[PDB]
Amino acid sequence: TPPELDPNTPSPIFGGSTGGLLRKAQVEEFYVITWESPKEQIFEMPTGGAAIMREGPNLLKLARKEQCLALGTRLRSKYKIKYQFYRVFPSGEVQYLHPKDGVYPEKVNPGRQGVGVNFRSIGKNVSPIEVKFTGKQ
Amino acid sequence: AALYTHHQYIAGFIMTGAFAHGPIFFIRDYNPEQNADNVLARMLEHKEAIISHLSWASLFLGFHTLGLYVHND
Amino acid sequence: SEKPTYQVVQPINGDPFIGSLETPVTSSPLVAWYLSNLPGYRTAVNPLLRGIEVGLAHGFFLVGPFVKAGPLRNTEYAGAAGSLAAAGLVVILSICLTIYGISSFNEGDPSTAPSLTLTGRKKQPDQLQTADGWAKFTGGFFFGGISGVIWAFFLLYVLDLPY
Amino acid sequence: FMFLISWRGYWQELIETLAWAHERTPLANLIRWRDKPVALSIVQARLVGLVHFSVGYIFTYAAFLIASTSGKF
Amino acid sequence: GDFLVHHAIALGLHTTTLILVKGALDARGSKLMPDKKDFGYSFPCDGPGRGGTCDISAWDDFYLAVFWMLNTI
Amino acid sequence: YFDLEDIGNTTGQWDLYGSDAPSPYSPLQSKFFETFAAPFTKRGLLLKFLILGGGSTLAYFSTTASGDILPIVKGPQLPPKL
Amino acid sequence: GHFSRTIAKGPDTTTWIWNLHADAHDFDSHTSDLEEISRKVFSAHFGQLSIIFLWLSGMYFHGARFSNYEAWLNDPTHIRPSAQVVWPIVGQEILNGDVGGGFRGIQITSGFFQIWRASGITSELQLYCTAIGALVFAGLMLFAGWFHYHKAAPKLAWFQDVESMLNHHLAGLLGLGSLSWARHQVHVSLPINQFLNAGVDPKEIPLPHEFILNRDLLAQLYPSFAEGATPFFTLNWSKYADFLTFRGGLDPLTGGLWLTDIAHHHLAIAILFLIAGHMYRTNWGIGHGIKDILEAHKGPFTGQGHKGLYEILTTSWHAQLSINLAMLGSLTIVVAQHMYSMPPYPYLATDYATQLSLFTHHMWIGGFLIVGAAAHAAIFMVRDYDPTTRYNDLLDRVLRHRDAIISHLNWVCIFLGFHSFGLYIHNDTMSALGRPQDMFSDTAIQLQPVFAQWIQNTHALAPGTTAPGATASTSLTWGGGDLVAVGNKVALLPIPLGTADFLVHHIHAFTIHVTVLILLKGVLFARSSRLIPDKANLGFRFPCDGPGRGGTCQVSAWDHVFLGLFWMYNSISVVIFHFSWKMQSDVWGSINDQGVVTHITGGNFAQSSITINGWLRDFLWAQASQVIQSYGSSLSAYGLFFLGAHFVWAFSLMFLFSGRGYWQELIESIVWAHNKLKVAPATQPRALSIVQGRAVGVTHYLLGGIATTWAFFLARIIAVG
Amino acid sequence: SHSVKIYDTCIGCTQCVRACPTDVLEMIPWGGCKAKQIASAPRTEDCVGCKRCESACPTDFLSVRVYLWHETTRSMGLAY
Ligand code: CLA
Ligand code: CLA
Ligand code: CLA
Ligand code: CLA
Ligand SMILES: CCCCCCCCCCCCCCCC(=O)OC[C@H](COP(=O)(O)OC[C@@H](O)CO)OC(=O)CCCCCCCCCCCCCCC
Ligand SMILES: CC1=C(C/C=C(\C)CCC[C@H](C)CCC[C@H](C)CCCC(C)C)C(=O)c2ccccc2C1=O
Ligand SMILES: CC1=C(C/C=C(\C)CCC[C@H](C)CCC[C@H](C)CCCC(C)C)C(=O)c2ccccc2C1=O
Repeated sequence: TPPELDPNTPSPIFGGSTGGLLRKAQVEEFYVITWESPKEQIFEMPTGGAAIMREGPNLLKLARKEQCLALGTRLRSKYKIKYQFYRVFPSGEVQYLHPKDGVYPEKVNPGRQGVGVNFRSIGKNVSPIEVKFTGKQ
Repeated sequence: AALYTHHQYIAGFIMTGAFAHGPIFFIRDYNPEQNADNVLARMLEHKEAIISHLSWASLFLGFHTLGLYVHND
Repeated sequence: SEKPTYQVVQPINGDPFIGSLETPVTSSPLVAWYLSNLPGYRTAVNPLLRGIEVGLAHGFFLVGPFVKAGPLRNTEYAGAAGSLAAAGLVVILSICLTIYGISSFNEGDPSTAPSLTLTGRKKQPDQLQTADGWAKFTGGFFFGGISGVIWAFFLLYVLDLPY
Repeated sequence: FMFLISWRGYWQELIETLAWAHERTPLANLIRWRDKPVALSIVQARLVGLVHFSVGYIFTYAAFLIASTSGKF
Repeated sequence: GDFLVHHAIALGLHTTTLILVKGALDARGSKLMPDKKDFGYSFPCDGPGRGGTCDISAWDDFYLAVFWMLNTI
Repeated sequence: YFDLEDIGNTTGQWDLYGSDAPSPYSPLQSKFFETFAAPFTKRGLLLKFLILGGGSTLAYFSTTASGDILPIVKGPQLPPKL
Repeated sequence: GHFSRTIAKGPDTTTWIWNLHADAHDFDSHTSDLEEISRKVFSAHFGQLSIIFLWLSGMYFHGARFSNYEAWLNDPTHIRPSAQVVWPIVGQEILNGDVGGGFRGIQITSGFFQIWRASGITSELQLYCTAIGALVFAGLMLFAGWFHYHKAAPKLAWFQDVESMLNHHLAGLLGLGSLSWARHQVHVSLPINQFLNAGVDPKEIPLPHEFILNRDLLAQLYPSFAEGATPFFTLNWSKYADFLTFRGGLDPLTGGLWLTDIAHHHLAIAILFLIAGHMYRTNWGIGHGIKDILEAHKGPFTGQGHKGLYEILTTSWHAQLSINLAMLGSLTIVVAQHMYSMPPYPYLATDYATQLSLFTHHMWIGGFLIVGAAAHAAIFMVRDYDPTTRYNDLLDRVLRHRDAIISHLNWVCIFLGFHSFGLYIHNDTMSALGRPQDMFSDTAIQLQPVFAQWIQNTHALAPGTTAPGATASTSLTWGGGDLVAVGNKVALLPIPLGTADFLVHHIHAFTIHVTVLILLKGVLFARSSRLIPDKANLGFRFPCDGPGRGGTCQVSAWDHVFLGLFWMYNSISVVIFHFSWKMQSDVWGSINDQGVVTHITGGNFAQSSITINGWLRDFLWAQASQVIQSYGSSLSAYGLFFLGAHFVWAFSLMFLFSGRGYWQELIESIVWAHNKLKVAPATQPRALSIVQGRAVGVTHYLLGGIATTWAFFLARIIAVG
Repeated sequence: SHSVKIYDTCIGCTQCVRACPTDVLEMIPWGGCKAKQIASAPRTEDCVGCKRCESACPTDFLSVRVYLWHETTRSMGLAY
């Protein structure tokens, strides 16, 4: 799948809060989320309250990644809305995470790679052993 | 008075340490296979017996010692 | 952004996704003008000069409390020599300043301070930070503090107002 | 008792507000921490609380054991 | 008077031993957490799943016994 | 509305709050301070001077007439059993 | 779970049983139908009123048959008020003690005896009737709830008409209620009590109804009643001033407020609530739309404001419950501090045992209700807050700068804590090192509360100057040189304020601010937080969200009420302590023939309450001697409950310092022993839930702690007063 | 960061994924069960370690196990 990319989009109406980005964004990382609304609706917005959704591309910048998903998972419910978020970084860069595969993680997809799958089954783990590793490899 | 009270608290904490390095032995250094069906490995296979009777003995002592006291008051 | 806003609480510098807001306390010309001035602020000025202002002011301020509420309030012998105490504090306070300055190195990638004003002018750097800059500033504080201390004692060790 | 009754999630959320504060306070912005301010861990608090509990336990009785006995002899 | 207190102490011993051996015999795991062996002597917990798993490590069982030890002494 | 990957700074609270002031300077009296505050500007050297300045505390306590270090005199209590 | 079908379903674990009671009254979790809920709670209030009505019936009944009220009436100064008697079983009869009047019973502190004398009640016959009348009402109230849930339940539209409800409640209940009681006073209370103060004896008093029928008996005293036409219709009103006055102060013979004033009070209160009753809009035109007026207020700072409030407070019970609990609790507190300073009952102030227990009881009830406001406010945020349908904007912003409010309130508590408790640690250290000059004391560096001392000063010089009609002061704590002494006891006296009084007030400032902090933090961050962006989806009452993020224990709004619950205890617990010592040390005592007054502890408050050691010795250790030496006497029960509370208290620490993971594993070993002997219950035993263990913990902590002082205080004042 | 593992005792009910708020897990084609899916833990870097996934697992004891390891800003759940 090819990541779509985000360039410029308008931000939803809100007026400000004290739960926004703070320094971490400047020096480590900050996460942005994009979704399209068929109507200028009203959504809760985590770390604050009441913001108008807007109609169009809709671009929002948040922190922790998790804040974006919470909004996104609420965005998929209530309103039938598709969404995507990325990790901006401080020096440009384009890291796109979620959906990623382009199909939701909960929905099985054809070529993902297992990563950290144990075909032993739990309870068959060993006991140390002063060697490196913990046995739940 | 000081010396007795001193050593009893020292003896106290030490006992909790002997009972603390016990579990650590089981988790970090215990080899179940090398200790197959020996006196040590037999403690884990009837552990519910030792614990329950300690519960009973504790519940017994508490129910009456406290009972006899409150009664007297 | 003036002046039919008819409301106060403009989102911080127009950004409503950065935490903080604009309030008279945050941004009032009187406050802003006030904040812009002072040794801590006033970037583009020698750090040593700024420390002196700050250092000198604090040292002078510290004497009053120590002398008045000291263990010898209350004594000719400790008539104000306790100011010595105020001085000791600035000796200690200069250590804390010095050790903190070691969190900034001499490489030093000078300045962790922002590189732009609001209005996003995009111009200039600060320099208070960095090893050389911070050290000068402490030295100023030490100098400023010890002095402020002596002077305040001076007037008191004469006084007449108010006895 | 504070570290034993009150638990972490309350304190962590409290510190997060204090982290915001320090950042938005003039004349204090110039100074920054080198270590991220976080609430004590779940196990750490149980320890720290137990240490307080044990120290006060000993010191109180120590103060009483000596004085009450020393006073009368 | 010496009768009741000796039973109180006997109560203190049994209960403290109950807490300590239970932490030892269940250090490698129980039915609420069969793979406790894989987490070490000291870990915060295993989460609120399966009803809740607060103070389930062998370390915490020690930490609970220290209270009872202080009471006994 | 205004996010620009080009400048990551304005995007964040990178900007110095208007409290910054990069204006002129202060009177020439500085020429004096710069001369006499120099030895304390070195850092590390100052760290030491202040710590060894703790030699003052030793001097101040070795010689101190009015701190309670004397009974002044009394006849001590025996006292519970002598 | 009876309330819900799936909930009722079946029991598989013991957790089902605990859940069943935990969500018994959680009406909004059983249905989403607002009308069904409202119908439920409305009937529930009836069932409540029945219980308190039955409660009243037993108080009047016991006063009639099991009390020495008549005996106390003739000799109120040294007869001990006692209701309820104990059957002579397994050695119980020792709790029946000498209370005077040739009667054996437990001395009481409810204060009903003082209430009954004020009402002009004279015989058990009268108490007997009032008990029955209460039972008759209890039968009604219970029946009324059954009728309004199964026969004729009101529409949701009925409950929503708040305007009509407001007009009535502060006029139909308050106004006429005050007016009706105002009538009983001048017709029954005032005439009969006037006799009682003349030492006429109750049986020699004519019956109340004889005062009403013929004016003759009521007119010889208070001769304004003589005119049949009455000067009321003449609208001069100056003539009436004999039975009602603005005298204030305190009657030097009965030690209570002049009923001569309380009647006038209610007369004013009544119509003041009758006029204010004519405010909101209904059907016949004249009135206000509270919806309209609320909308009008807006501001440069608030933008739209209050718009939408009317919608919120007409569709959400928890919103209304929080507001009501916040002030009903606050009202109970100001009641405690108005009844001590202005004794409204005959021979009330003289009865020290009743006053301590009255003030202390109202402080806890007031304290608890306020904490409950925090809960339902947080419940509203989790369950009823919807910006899409019911935006307010006031609520917004608050949520917008919530990290600000908490951070500041966090600082104030640290400032207060240092500048309160620290001063004591200072004094404790300076006194131990042998330097009292250094301490914060009246004898050394003093911190005089000149502001409070100034307000009191203007209250003293108020009658005549800024209060012409007032002959005497409001309360004698603002008197100046006055002193009321009923019996050989001191009813009241000007209360001084020193440096010792400066410290303790600052401790109350503290404890209240911290309690506010914990509770307010839980309400604002009930839905979202930087730590937990979706806390609202976890609900209001959940244990946590795992050990992740370093640990997220007690992030729920429920747990914030849990933590703030101990602090409300810590708070009041020191208010009542302030009350107890200050009153005993500088107010309560015996007055001699010469006029010399000796207080119970002898003015040791000023220089010994500035030290921590001073409270632990001169207050606790000293004033305990009563409770710990009450064995073999009538106050035997207090000694036991003192020990009994210390236990349920230390019993709470078992639940508070531990977690359920240990207990469940312990049960496993115990279930094994059962399965060996065929004695394993089909309903599998489970440990308490993470949240329940906290609920169990705090209840026992509050019970053992509160109960423990209860026995403290009640043993102290009875043996001494 | 935190260490998460999946076990073949899984039955592919996908509840561990829906529970995660940081998107640490995902479903994978497999031949081991009737669902023919299996959980995967590719993005452990974003794992906070809250064990929401474990409280959704229906397998007799967890098929997904979270082992709290080294702490990072992401794992610490910090927004500052
Ligand atoms: C927090 C409560 C508290 C307070 C108010 C005090 C106060 C005092 N202590 Mg104590 N002490 C305390 C707790 C406290 N102590 C505790 C808990 C202990 C246990 C160890 C002690 C042990 C102790 C000892 C052994 C001694 C004292 C002594 C003193 C006196 C002199 C100390 C001093 O250096 O002046 C203070 C120095 C300062 C630099 C004060 C600066 C603070 C200023 C006022 C802040 C102003 C804020 C301002 C509004 C900022 C914004 C302004 C804006 C407009 C710009 C002073 C009355 C001494 C004494 O009294 O001897 C007889 C003494 O020997 N204390
Ligand atoms: C006259 C007899 C009578 C009968 C046969 C019923 C029967 C019923 N009621 Mg009704 N009810 C009655 C009187 C009666 N009620 C009265 C007088 C009131 C006014 C308070 C109510 C108010 C009421 C409400 C609001 C509801 C019902 C409901 C019900 C149905 C379910 C029962 C239930 O709630 O669960 C439990 C049964 C109990 C008896 C619970 C105990 C509650 C009592 C009052 C406790 C007494 C207080 C106690 C003394 C407190 C001190 C305790 C102390 C010892 C510690 C059932 C058909 C429910 C329903 O319709 O289902 C959806 C329902 O919502 N009732
Ligand atoms: C205005 C009065 C009022 C009303 C009408 C309600 C109503 C409600 N509350 Mg609330 N509450 C109040 C005041 C009030 N509360 C105050 C003042 C506080 C602060 C302490 C609280 C704290 C609170 C919490 C934390 C919760 C509620 C909850 C609820 C809801 C259902 C819970 C339930 O069924 O009870 C269940 C009853 C029990 C479990 C009985 C417990 C045993 C008691 C506490 C022991 C009392 C000891 C006794 C007095 C002395 C010892 C006697 C013994 C030795 C024999 C229900 C809407 C729950 C909710 O989720 O809201 C929807 C919830 O969790 N309340
Ligand atoms: C005073 C407080 C207190 C009390 C009474 C207990 C009591 C007990 N603890 Mg505990 N504990 C406490 C504090 C306390 N603990 C604290 C502060 C901690 C540190 C967190 C612990 C940590 C701890 C651990 C780790 C363990 C215990 C265990 C036990 C049980 C030991 C069995 C026994 O000896 O007697 C039996 C019971 C009693 C003596 C008390 C029962 C209470 C009365 C007697 C019951 C009668 C009820 C009566 C009818 C009143 C009815 C009320 C009415 C409303 C219905 C016993 C229940 C152990 C256990 O569970 O063994 C099975 C155990 O594992 N405790
Ligand atoms: C030295 C002794 C002199 C005393 C002065 C200092 C002591 C008093 C403290 C000053 C506080 C300023 C109040 C301004 C009066 C005031 O509150 O103005 C209220 C102001 C008015 O807003 P609006 O005009 O919009 O109001 C109408 C509409 O908004 C509502 O429909 O609203 C705000 O200020 C919003 C920001 C809240 C401000 C938060 C500050 C809260 C202070 C907290 C301390 C409470 C102390 C209570 C003690 C009993
Ligand atoms: C107060 C509190 C905090 C906040 C505690 C913090 C932030 C600890 C910081 C303490 C400050 C730094 C002062 C402590 C000074 C000590 C005397 C340390 C001395 C230095 C060495 C001896 C280590 C928690 O994080 C917590 C977590 C879980 C359960 C309960 C609690 C809890 O009660
Ligand atoms: C002791 C304790 C338990 C165990 C305590 C329990 C399970 C209390 C419930 C036991 C009751 C008393 C047993 C019920 C017995 C039935 C009522 C049957 C009785 C039959 C006759 C005697 C009437 C926890 O589960 C727990 C959980 C979280 C934090 C702390 C703790 C905690 O401290």
